[PDB]
Amino acid sequence: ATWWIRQAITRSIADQARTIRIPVHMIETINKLNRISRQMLQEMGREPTPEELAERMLMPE
Amino acid sequence: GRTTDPVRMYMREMGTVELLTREGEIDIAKRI
Amino acid sequence: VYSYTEKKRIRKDFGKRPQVLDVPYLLSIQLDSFQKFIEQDPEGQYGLEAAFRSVFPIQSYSGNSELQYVSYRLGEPVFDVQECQIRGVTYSAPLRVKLRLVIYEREAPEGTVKDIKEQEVYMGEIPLMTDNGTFVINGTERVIVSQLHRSPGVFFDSDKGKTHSSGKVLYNARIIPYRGSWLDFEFDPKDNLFVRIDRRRKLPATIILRALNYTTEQILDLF
Amino acid sequence: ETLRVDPTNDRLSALVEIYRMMRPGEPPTREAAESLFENLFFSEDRYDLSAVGRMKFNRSLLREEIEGSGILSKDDIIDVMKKLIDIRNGKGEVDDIDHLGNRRIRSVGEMAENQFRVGLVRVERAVKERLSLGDLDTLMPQDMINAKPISAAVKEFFGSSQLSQFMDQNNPLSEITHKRRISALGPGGLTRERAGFEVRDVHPTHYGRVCPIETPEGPNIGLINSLSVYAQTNEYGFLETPYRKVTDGVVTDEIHYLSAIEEGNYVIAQANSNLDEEGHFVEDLVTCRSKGESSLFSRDQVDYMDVSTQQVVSVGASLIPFLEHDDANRALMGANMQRQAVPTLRADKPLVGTGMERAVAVDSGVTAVAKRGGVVQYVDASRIVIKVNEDEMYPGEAGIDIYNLTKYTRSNQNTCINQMPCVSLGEPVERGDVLADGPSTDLGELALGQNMRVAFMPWNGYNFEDSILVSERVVQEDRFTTIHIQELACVSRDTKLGPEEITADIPNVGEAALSKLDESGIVYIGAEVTGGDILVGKVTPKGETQLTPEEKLLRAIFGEKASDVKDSSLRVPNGVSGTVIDVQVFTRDGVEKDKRALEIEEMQLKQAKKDLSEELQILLKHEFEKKLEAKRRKITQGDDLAPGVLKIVKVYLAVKRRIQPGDKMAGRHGNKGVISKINPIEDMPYDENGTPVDIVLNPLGVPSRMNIGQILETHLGMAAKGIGDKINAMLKQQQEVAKLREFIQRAYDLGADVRQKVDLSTFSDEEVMRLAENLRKGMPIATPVFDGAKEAEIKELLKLGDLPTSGQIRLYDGRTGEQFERPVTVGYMYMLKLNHLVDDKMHARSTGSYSLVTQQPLGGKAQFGGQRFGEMEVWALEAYGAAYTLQEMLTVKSDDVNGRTKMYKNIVDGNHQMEPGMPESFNVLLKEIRSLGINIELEDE
Repeated sequence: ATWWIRQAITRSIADQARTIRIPVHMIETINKLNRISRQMLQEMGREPTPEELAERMLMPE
Repeated sequence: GRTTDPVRMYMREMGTVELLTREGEIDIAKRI
Repeated sequence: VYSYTEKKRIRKDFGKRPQVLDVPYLLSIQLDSFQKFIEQDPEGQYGLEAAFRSVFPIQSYSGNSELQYVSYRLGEPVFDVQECQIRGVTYSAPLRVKLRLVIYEREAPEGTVKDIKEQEVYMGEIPLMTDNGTFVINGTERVIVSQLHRSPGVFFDSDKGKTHSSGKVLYNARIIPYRGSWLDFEFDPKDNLFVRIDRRRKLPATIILRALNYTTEQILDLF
Repeated sequence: ETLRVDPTNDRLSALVEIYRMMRPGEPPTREAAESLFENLFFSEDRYDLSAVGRMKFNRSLLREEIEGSGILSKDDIIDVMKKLIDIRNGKGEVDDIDHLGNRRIRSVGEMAENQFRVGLVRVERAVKERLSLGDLDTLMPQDMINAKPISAAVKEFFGSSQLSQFMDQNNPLSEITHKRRISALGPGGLTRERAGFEVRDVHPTHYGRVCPIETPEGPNIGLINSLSVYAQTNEYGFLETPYRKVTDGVVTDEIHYLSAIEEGNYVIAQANSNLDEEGHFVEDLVTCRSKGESSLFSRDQVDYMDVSTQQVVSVGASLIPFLEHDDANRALMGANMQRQAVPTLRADKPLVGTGMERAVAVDSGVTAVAKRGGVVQYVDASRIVIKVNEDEMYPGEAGIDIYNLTKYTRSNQNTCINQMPCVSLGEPVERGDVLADGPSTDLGELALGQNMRVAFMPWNGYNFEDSILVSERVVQEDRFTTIHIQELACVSRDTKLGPEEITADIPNVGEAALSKLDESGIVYIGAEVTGGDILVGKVTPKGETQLTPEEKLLRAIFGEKASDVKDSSLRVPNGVSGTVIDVQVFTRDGVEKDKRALEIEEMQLKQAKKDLSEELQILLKHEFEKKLEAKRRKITQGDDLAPGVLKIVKVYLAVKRRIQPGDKMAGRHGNKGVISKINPIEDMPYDENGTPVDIVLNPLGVPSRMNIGQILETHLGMAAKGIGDKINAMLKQQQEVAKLREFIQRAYDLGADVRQKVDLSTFSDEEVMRLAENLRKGMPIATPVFDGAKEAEIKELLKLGDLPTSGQIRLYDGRTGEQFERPVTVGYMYMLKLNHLVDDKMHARSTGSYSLVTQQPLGGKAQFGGQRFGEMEVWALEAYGAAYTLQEMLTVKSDDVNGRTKMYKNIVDGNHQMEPGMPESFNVLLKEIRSLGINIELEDE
């Protein structure tokens, strides 16, 4: 039941938590970017630049 | 006393039922 | 004796009372406070050391895995004050904290530890304070004004008879802590002692005593 | 009786009762109630009296232990109850909440520490949650701690909080008085809406700790008090002020800082108490203050004496000469105003000061004070180099100190910050000496304004209520002229239709408009621009214009093409006319730098190399090359801009506002005034020597508001300028060193026993010449706040010069040359130009942008909006018979969407008539009530 409850809660957050709704795939991308930026913040010291995330992540920049 | 907080009312209405006993869920699934 | 910049143009001075204490450094109030906050002392009295010692020793509830604080340091600011003003940035210094994650062996109440992982971790940037008691936050020079607030403690502030007819004075007490909820004791015109918790209904005063594991006999013994 | 009324009988019953009170509706239970109660006061995590809290708690209960625990205890609560009962019946005094012994001081460090602790606890929650599942080698103490919460807390406190405000930077005095400001507002204090009068009122404990007169008049009066001159802060946070210990009868020189609660225990003498050169009071009975009140006491009864006569006022109020002669209201106004004086083109000096100017100027970091004594090796308008004396030289160093003066840069109030060297080549300077004068400073003396020859007389109603008449000579000399550097930013974002460009090719504008811009579309440096000229040429893509008919026809007729880019170039604001003194270009990393950006970048690099190279030449090489590469990287690294913005261009305009009617001028004694007329020189009143008066002030403004300080200052300034004129005359003819020395020495003695001693015998002939050259403009005079110059001394100084002792001369009307009867009072008064320039306040609007939800004009002068015709103005119109005026005011001029376009058209063809219609705001109200379950409609449609 935990799997399903977490799924429902997080999908609801993704679907009706913003005035300008954004899709689930884009919310996943944003969350991944946030998690990786947070990790690089401590692994680097000040901040990751958008180009710097093109390496940790695999997106065209 | 009395309250207007909906979450408090939900916690009151739901906390009445005992949580569960092991092999209780299996029996309930059997009934289903 | 006259300093050269004063020998150029001496201001004729009336006034007869000799100066015994010269005017102190006028910005001491801000510089001393921020110096205490930022500089680390080998005690928990002031600043980031005080905060870390107050909160940082971590215990994992029912896990007995601990994370503890060793020390901290302030990294060199990335940008200078003028550079921050030009580009527009907070003149801040990275805060590097030396942490140690200690893992306790299961069933080791004596304190036997499995391993210790001592690592230094970045915890945000705290804005620094220019030489003249100013902070630049987004390229704009900001000043934090000192606040004058009621001191923590106990105060007895009986009203002036403005509540009930006949101008009867109603006496009350109030415990104001730095952190936590308020504890107020007040009287009613019927001459009874009541406790009030902050933003809460009135209750008879003896309720708190009973909550403190006190019986009626010993309550009357005290009072 | 409380037990009688107590419904509870047992501990558990009381626990559940307090649980019901705290959390109604939640069914109480044993464990929950017990945990809540224990956590309320007796758990260190959620309750703590700071060391100051414990100290005050124990003191209030007369305990003898100054330390303790931060959490309550049964003994503490029962003792509080016992003392409450005692004060109810026995001997007990209600604690005075406004007592400064009961009010603490929170500074920046403490608040920052509290906010950092809040961040620490709210990341501690997360770290514990993650530790809920312990792991061995899959985790490090770098993944369990997140910097975002702590950074957010600290940034929220420092940037956006009530207790962190933009620095008032239009003055050294304003800066310093803002830094040492005590506020009762903010998170954890009162609110201006419901503060109450009792807290706002001044208290007998404010003596020597908080200024009684420096406070903003308005919604928050008595809540923004300012720290006194000598006031300090205890370890706990209670304001303490110095006092000089008094033995049996001798006023010792040792200083003790006494807190508010400690003051009452002793009786303290006044600063204005005479001493017979040996510490003994001349008068057996002296005036003191024991507990709030003051009275007379025997000589052998006092324990302390005021350190100085200045310690009751703040820094701002201590700069007002003859303050003791001014009514408290006018002194308050004068302080609040002189906080706002704008730095002028040439800061002259206060001809009549209080001796505090040096301290204010030096303490505020506006001047460059030599860190070490030595000989000035090289002076330049932009830098100073000091050859440190060998005595102060450290062994392993080169004794060279370089001070880099701050040239013309913008302040927070768009004023000019500019430092000028005040020393010459090869001059000796000792540690603590002022090298460069900052804005509104003269040789280390605070100089907020100018000293002007004023005369007190009506002069034809041109100074009627508070207006001021100014001579053209004031304008000609440009002595109230100010510089007003300001920023203008043009940002090119990335729009959906395409990126914006900063090309110089702008449609619908001729060659002349684009003459000032270079090939890259950005204005040159030094160009003299005017309101409407283009600074940065920017164009935004556009399309699908959907051209109307009878315009497509025009385009076809004249064969022109509709441009796909609309002009959005940054133009100088209307009215503003200045010179572009600096241009900065910030380019996003990925974007390609334009020609101008590269040209600026190269100039910065060469400047950086020159500065570093000059550093090494004057004076190590390893750090030079290491620093150069670091600086080179920073210059070309690429800027971190907001998302979407491609490139930011900032242009700095340097305006020069001279003077004009409507500009507010004010003295130091609360005497406001708005310039009304600028007179030709020949029209001003003049004396027997033909010297006109620079300003004419109404005398009727003095008696009503009891500020005689301005009159006394005028007399003293006249005397000072008399001495200065004598010195100037004796210099114009090369009299001698001896004559100048004798006269100057006589000037510094001046009768009454003044603590200052000046012996010109120790001054070299060259030094005396410099001194006299610096006095030919007038002899500066210091008049301490409450120990100022007595009127007899003013008369004596007037007599030193050949001026009349009455302080009044006979003037002649320049218009007619006929002597004014009743000789008038002329003298030199220190006038300031407050930052309320009429240029910044004039505003007019015919039509413009309209608000979004309510189709109404916008705010004031920033959105080019119209004035608010408030409810009271509507009442005023109703009281008149003006129905049509009112209707057009609230229907056509403001809100009727169809109405105002028709009114504009009708006016255009000279047909002054209106079709009122229905205001749009009423339609919004109807749709909003109908958005409830209410059916509101218009009958008989």
